[PDB]
Amino acid sequence: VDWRFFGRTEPKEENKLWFSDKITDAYNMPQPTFDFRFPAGRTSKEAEDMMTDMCVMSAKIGGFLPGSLPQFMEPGLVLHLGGTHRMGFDEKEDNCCVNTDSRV
Amino acid sequence: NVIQGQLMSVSVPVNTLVVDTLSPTSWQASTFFVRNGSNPEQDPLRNLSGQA
Amino acid sequence: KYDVVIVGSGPIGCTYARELVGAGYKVAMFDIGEIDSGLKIGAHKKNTVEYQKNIDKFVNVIQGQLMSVSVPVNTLVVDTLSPTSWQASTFFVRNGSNPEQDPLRNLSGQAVTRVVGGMSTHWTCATPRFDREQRPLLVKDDADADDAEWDRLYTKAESYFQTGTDQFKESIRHNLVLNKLTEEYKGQRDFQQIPLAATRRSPTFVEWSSANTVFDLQNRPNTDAPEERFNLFPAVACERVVRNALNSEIESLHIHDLISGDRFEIKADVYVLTAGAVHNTQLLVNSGFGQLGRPNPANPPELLPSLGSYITEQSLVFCQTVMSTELIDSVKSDMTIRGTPGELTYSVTYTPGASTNKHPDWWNEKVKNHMMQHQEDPLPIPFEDPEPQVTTLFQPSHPWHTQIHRDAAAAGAVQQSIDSRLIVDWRFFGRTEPKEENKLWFSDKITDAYNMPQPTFDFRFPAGRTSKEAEDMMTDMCVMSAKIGGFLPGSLPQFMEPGLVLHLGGTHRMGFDEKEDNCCVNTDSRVFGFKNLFLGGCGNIPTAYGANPTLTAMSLAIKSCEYIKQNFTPSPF
Amino acid sequence: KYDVVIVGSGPIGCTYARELVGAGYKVAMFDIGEIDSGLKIGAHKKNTVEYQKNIDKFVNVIQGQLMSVSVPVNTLVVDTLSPTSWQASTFFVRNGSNPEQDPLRNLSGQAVTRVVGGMSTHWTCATPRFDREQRPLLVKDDADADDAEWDRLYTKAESYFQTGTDQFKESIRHNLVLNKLTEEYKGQRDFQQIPLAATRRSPTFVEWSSANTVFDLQNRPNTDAPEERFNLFPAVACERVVRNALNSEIESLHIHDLISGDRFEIKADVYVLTAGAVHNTQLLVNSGFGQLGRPNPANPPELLPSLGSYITEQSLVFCQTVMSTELIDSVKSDMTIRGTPGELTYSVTYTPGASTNKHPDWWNEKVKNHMMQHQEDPLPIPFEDPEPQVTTLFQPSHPWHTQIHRDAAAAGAVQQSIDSRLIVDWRFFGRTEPKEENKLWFSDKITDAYNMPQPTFDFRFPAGRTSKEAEDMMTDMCVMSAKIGGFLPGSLPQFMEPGLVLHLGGTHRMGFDEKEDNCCVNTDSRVFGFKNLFLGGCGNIPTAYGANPTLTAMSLAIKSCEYIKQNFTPSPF
Ligand SMILES: *Cc1cc2c(cc1C)nc1c(=O)[nH]c(=O)nc-1n2C[C@H](O)[C@H](O)[C@H](O)COP(=O)(O)OP(=O)(O)OC[C@H]1O[C@@H](n2cnc3c(N)ncnc32)[C@H](O)[C@@H]1O
Ligand SMILES: *Cc1cc2c(cc1C)nc1c(=O)[nH]c(=O)nc-1n2C[C@H](O)[C@H](O)[C@H](O)COP(=O)(O)OP(=O)(O)OC[C@H]1O[C@@H](n2cnc3c(N)ncnc32)[C@H](O)[C@@H]1O
Repeated sequence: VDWRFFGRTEPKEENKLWFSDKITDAYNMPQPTFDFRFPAGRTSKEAEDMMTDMCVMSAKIGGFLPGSLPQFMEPGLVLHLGGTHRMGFDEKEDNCCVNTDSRV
Repeated sequence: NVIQGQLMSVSVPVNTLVVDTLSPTSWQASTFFVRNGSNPEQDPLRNLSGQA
Repeated sequence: KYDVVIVGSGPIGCTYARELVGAGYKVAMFDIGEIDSGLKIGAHKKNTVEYQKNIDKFVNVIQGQLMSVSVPVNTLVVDTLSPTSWQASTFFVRNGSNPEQDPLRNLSGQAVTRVVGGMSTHWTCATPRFDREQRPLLVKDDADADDAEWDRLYTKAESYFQTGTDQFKESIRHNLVLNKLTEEYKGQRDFQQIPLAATRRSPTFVEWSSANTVFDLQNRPNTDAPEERFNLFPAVACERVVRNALNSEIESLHIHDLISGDRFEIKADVYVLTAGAVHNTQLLVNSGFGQLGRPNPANPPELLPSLGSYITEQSLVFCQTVMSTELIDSVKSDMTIRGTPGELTYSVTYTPGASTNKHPDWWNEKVKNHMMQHQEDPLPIPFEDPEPQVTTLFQPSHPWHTQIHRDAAAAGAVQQSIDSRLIVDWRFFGRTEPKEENKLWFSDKITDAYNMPQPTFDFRFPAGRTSKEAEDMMTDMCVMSAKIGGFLPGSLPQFMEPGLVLHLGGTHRMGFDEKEDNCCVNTDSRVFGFKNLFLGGCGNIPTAYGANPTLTAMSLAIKSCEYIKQNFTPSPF
Repeated sequence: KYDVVIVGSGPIGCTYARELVGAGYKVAMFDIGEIDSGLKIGAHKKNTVEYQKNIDKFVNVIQGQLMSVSVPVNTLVVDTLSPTSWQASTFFVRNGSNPEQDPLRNLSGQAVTRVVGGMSTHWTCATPRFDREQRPLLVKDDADADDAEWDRLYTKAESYFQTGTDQFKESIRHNLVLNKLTEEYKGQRDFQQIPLAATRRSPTFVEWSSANTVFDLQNRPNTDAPEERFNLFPAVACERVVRNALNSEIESLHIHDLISGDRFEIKADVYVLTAGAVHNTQLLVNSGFGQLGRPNPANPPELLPSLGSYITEQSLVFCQTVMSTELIDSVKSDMTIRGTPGELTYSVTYTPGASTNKHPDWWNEKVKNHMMQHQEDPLPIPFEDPEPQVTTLFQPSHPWHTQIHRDAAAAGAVQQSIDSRLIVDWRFFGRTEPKEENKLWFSDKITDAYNMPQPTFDFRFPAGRTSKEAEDMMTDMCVMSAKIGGFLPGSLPQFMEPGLVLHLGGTHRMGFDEKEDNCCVNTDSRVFGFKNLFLGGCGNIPTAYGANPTLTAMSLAIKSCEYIKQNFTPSPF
């Protein structure tokens, strides 16, 4: 049986997806680039709480299967990225790019 | 296998692995230059390497 | 001809050597293995200036003298040889594998060490006591008598090893982890330093204890003990003790000199086997005792039935952490920082003795200096800083032994890659119920490198409380380690190959009564029926224990030694 | 105060000791490492019954004492760490890596050994000679003269190391491989036993020679040598040779007693540095010879400019073959097999003395006995057959050394899956053009473990002849090896880490003239200008060599000793 536990991340201004003004990707568009680290504090705490939980919970069904021991996966492999064009009521006060109608 | 067939990495840092068992007749750079499409803007340590 | 002969030069054989040579006896000791630890015969091999400046590298010395006990026939399919290369059509016996061994009922990690000093020339030196729940009874119906007797043996045994609990008290890492775990378990669990057979010599040199510490193995008489009589004969494989037809006595020891090739017959008043848990059994089996061969409850043996049964070995989970960010910031929580590193104006200052400091003056002076003299270093922990040696001892609300420390590990790719100082090791040791069906037997057909019957194991972890405990233990390591840092990628929570831990017990087990406690030696460690045959080692422990056994095996050997000094007379000088 | 002091107790350290101690001198000898080998000091660690029965376990001991010379700053990305763990934002200098090191012009494999006896406590013992083309001239313009000198000096080295070529004549596998190869190369190529520094004792024990063979390292006078005077002081890091102002003489050796911690000045008449290619170079640079620091041509040193330059290390290709079916069948060609093995009708016979037999009676008697006594086993090679030690020596048309044999085997499944009798090792050793641009230098700010300037490599294999030859060498190993059998997976033809071969030379090289021959010692091994300072070891060898250097270093050492004897009186006893 597979266990996957999916933590949550505090949206933080300092974490960015930007594009290079000189580098280009395969389809000739500006190259995406990451400045991301998991926010210290609640996200970091929760994420390690999450691991210990997977170990507490999983133990009830059985022992780990070697070659698949409790681990953290590559950042981003989960493919659950969000907030890159985020939503709010007010652009300015809620720091966002679309409204709850999804309009820019 | 099919999944990995269509997960093309978003940002790959410039590789700095040391292969030093190459034959002396083979070409070797003196630098880790930008190659096989890695993104020289990428900080290998504040990446989302998995993002695809 | 001798008074006493010891087979084996481990810490335990030496325990007998020290008491008997000291008491006045004429003692011969044999070891199948040779002197190679340099001039201090049998000393701990980690006690060179090099290995203490290159700890990483010692793993290899340990790897190189762990010869596997029983290796099952390999059935890995290599289907990529060249068509011109020879290949058989069957998985036949090869490269010394053991055909008797069910690969799935094995203790594949089990290994043995044949070099003068034994395994004590490479051990981690953890020498804890067993609490009442892991201990065998030495007095019946008198738990205070039984407490006194053990407190007394263990205090004597600690002396012999130089066991101590404060050799690491000035490690910044040790205290950081020790303290954090104390805060965390706040009146639920007690933490203290691993007790350690070791004497600190300098801030950067520990002199680890060994068989050498217990007895210097130097032939006697000499200048320093000219009225003592002792001889260590290395490179001598002892093959067999010889019984009388009565089975009341041992008459002689048959040995095999591996330098000459020749065999001999040594005589002694007393015979003491300390050749190890695996090999004490072998010898005996090879000398009439117990059954030879695939065991057979149809035809059961007349001598020591229980020998090689109720064997125990510990479950071991293991994993490494990378110290948390919070914990690392805390190390330097007393410092005022101005400027930025590597500048002429960069300052790191603390105020000595300030009531609002969180660390003693000594710890801060180390931090401050290191930050000032190595401004290119992003960490507040000094370089030459000894490693943690943190334990929370087995209790029945957490029935396992724990080691939060650093021990010879072969750091791989992510592990020269993560800064040593961030790394901590976690080792939890489960206790195994002794069960009759768990066996160490010996082939009537196959044979080891020394033409002795081949060891074959028939072991599985008891279902029930040994197994429920084992997993509750893996889980506990996860819950607890999660307080110092996350897992070190490459060293994730895992069970280690069975026997790898090397704490096998009960192969020749102690008890008050032979049949009632299904055992092989009484509480003087003397074999039932025999008037002069004694046995030392972890194989004597009959109980379920998680803590490291050697101190307890010593303790029992001292007691056996008392019996010896009280029933046998030294021949005279 | 002594007549001679020796830095280093390796085999060349010990050549100098042997010669001078028995020539009446009073010799003091220091080594950084400790006595690490049992009661014969400097002895080979592989000479114990345990190892000769468990030879595979020995690879571990080697790695235990190969401490890497220069490790670049690691830049591996571990990005699966828990978010609570500490992570730097940089790849800072950590776990001792050398931030001067270019990871791409390194000798990553280069390592060193600190133990009394040096790398001779673990070495494979190949002691061949160099032909004219790998050989420095001892005499110019008289080839015959030169050959006379080298033969005389080589023969003495062979004497000291107990070199021979007979120890392996009665191995089947040896003979299988050597005969097949001779057949094939039809007089293009001589095949023979690797000359090996060792004496056999039983069919199953060899005494591998070492520093200890050359010289037994006991303090003197002793009973057997009451007239000789010699002292060995381990745990001492020699640090500095003190220069006169004239740069004509050394006035002392500054030493660091690692046990006490205290430092000392030791005075002598003759100073001999035998501390290894790397550390002979390191001590002299720490002593004001050569140039401390990143090398700087706009400021070239005036003392020993060529020191640390022209460094040669050998390219090394490796693989392992699983012997061909054809060759297993050939082993048993004289036998007349009937029945099916294991059944009662089954028989193997041979006609002894028969002139049509392909093998002798000893061979066939082993193959018969093995096959009748072990019907269960499918190969005709007996169980403890000695292993092959085949070589074809360096020649103009094939300018590399070749060893086809068995050394240090670290078993990774497909090498325990295959029966070890089938497995043969190939190692082919290329030669390198000495080139000024290839350097060993020392950092003026970084320090190593024993507090000395950090060595650093600027090495790449010269393009041109070395590069061409090195890849020719690979293809040759593939052509040659195919004749005995296909590669064994997990051991495919490869180039090894630069420097792992540990055949470094030219770091303190030899010539007739310092200037014109760009060198630091003369053919007496004396440092140019200095009256009483000699260097021993591969550092001396200036030329491009493929074969194993030790026996040539010892040759030069013996030559140097003779200068000494001709020019310095032993003090009176
Ligand atoms: C391997 C190891 C050991 C170990 C440890 C970590 C490692 C990697 N950490 C431990 C810890 O920190 N604290 C502790 O309590 N123990 C730990 N250990 C285990 C410990 O070293 C052993 O339990 C202890 O050494 C046992 O002592 P004992 O003296 O009873 O047995 P031995 O050390 O195995 O030595 C016995 C020897 O006698 C020999 N022998 C074998 N066969 C023969 C025959 N036929 N004839 C004569 N001698 C024989 C050996 O060669 C040997 O040295
Ligand atoms: C590692 C290895 C060696 C090797 C080989 C097998 C392996 C795994 N196979 C060989 C073989 O088939 N034949 C061959 O010719 N060589 C083989 N080698 C290498 C061989 O060991 C070396 O070529 C040779 O042993 C070098 O000997 P040398 O006499 O030049 O010195 P050394 O062995 O390196 O030891 C000298 C020592 O001096 C010490 N030392 C170093 N620095 C200091 C300072 N500062 N002060 C005091 N002593 C110092 C050492 O500790 C040391 O032991």
